[PDB]
Amino acid sequence: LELDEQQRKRLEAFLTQKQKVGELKDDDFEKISELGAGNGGVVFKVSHKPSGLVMARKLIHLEIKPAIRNQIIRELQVLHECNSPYIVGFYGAFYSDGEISICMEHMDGGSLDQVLKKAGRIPEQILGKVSIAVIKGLTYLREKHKIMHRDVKPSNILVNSRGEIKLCDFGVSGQLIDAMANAFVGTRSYMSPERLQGTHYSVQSDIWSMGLSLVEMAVGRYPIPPPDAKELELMPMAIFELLDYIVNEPPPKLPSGVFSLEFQDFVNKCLIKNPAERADLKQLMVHAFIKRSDAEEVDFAGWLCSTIGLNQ
Amino acid sequence: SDDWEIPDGQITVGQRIGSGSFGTVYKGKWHGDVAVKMLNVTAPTPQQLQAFKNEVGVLRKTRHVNILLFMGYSTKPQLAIVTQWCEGSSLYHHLHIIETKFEMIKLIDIARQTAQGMDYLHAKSIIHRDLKSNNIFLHEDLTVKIGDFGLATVKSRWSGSHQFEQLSGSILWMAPEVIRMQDKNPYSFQSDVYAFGIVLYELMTGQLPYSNINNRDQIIFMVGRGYLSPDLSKVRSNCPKAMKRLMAECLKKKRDERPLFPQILASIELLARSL
Ligand SMILES: Nc1ncnc2c1ncn2[C@@H]1O[C@H](COP(=O)(O)OP(=O)(O)NP(=O)(O)O)[C@@H](O)[C@H]1O
Ligand SMILES: Nc1ncnc2c1ncn2[C@@H]1O[C@H](COP(=O)(O)OP(=O)(O)NP(=O)(O)O)[C@@H](O)[C@H]1O
Ligand SMILES: [Mg+2]
Ligand SMILES: [Mg+2]
Repeated sequence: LELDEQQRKRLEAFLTQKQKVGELKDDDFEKISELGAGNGGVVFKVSHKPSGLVMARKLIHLEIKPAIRNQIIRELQVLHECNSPYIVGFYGAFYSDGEISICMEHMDGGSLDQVLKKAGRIPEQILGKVSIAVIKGLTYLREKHKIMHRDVKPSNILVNSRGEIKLCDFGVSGQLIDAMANAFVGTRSYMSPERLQGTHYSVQSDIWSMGLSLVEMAVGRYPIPPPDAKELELMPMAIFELLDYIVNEPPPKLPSGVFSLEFQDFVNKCLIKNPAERADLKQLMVHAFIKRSDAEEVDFAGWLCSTIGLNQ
Repeated sequence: SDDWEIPDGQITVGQRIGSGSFGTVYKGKWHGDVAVKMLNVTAPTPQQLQAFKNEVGVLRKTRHVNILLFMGYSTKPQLAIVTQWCEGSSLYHHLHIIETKFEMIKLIDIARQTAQGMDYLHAKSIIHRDLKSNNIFLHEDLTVKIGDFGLATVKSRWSGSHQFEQLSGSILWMAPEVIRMQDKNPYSFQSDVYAFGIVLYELMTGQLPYSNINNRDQIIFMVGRGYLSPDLSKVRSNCPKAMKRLMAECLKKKRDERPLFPQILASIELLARSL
């Protein structure tokens, strides 16, 4: 892999703690605190008593037939092969008490969804660092494993105090994606316009979701529909009409006065409605905004702890 | 009648069962086993609260063999709903999890009793707003019991004196006009009749609709647009032609074409005889 030395240290160190973990059992965990919830599960910070390790544990209660469920658990075991500094560390997945447990590493920063609340808006200097991570994260999944995320959104981008940014809960289990398809309506959607009318069109459709997420985190507001005229100098739609807005209305954009042109351009290429015209990972990697935000030396770790309330 | 309110210390809340579109169910004791659904609107407004007490007045005046009994509510620890406790599994568990195998004689009978109870609700002018196999239980593997009906005012949390239904529930049973949430009151008898037709697709195919669409929002958009429809080719070979045609009438995209339950129930009993 194309990584440095502070990453090859952290990567190999994880594989060590991962070995001190054998069979994962529901009784081997003591509940500490909850970390977050979503329509279709809840996550807890837990401690693995057979090795003191502290982990996050996503519990997915699915009313699914056992033949399908055993396929899901079988398909989730691919997560042992994903070992990148932009993919959340993974410890194991098992089934007990009618619930699927996905045991992953703990990220004390949380999701960029919660970080956006404590911050209000996120500086473009920081979103540049985030964009680099998501672009490399989707790349690692597309190249080393030919699997695509299908759920890039602020709640699936995780951060921590060591200044890391990692993707999670990508579509490794196709059966899990289809079981979740019988969920209740949400309130918002990061689905690209082609996925609403048809199916995934390679890694381009994940890029739209990253673009729409950048716009929300840049302006502190879900951008469908775009902000009002004087709501914007201050610097509820039905779920169906949001989807209808995505499919038939011009894509959202950033305001012209507050963000750099490279950034406004970077999210504009990310939000082109035609998935073929839309930018791909090869282009976004060498975009002006990424070229610049890769060169800058922003203190992301210090910015995060300040934004939450953690010590230096 | 009036005060249908159960006090505190009367309901032995037991095990957590599960959560749904607007509550979380626990198996409680209350002169026998009951089902206590803790509503998601734990902090209600006295304008919402009085509409709830008004709708409980109608639900409490319902008595049908195919309807789950509504035993009132509570406002002690938090707003909750007390209903009959059901043994056995729901229809969703039988059809899609346990994969229980019925004959067509039994499948039509389940569909007959469901129209039986639904016709009672529309006879008393009650919109279910949530008809689905998850809200249909098989009592001792015999009688059909419809639950989670009505209760419009505890779905879509209020602002102060408004109940715009921020659409909720499961999308697979929602009529297209319900999906769009566009004109005044999308929930109607025909919105229920469509949801009923989806339950027929379940019984007659063993599958949920749109088995090849694994995208939640893609279904919401395409259905509300009139692009996506339940693929009726998936119906079992031994399904009566009269049944597959009744099924197709309830799934009409424009709601005014769907039949009403007096006509539906008549068609089902007719094809039950000519079987
Ligand atoms: N490894 C982790 N470390 C810390 N927090 C986590 C971790 N994984 C998940 N979370 C938190 O758990 C919350 C809920 O998880 P999740 O199941 O992904 O719901 P969601 O992604 O927010 N929405 P949805 O996926 O549509 O149900 C997230 O918003 C995160 O803040
Ligand atoms: N009266 C009941 N008796 C026993 N179990 C019940 C009863 N009502 C619901 N349940 C179960 O409780 C769990 C949650 O039910 P519920 O909150 O009603 O969600 P849902 O039925 O799946 N969708 P919805 O009814 O529209 O909210 C499920 O496992 C149901 O089978
Ligand atoms: Mg997630
Ligand atoms: Mg129910």
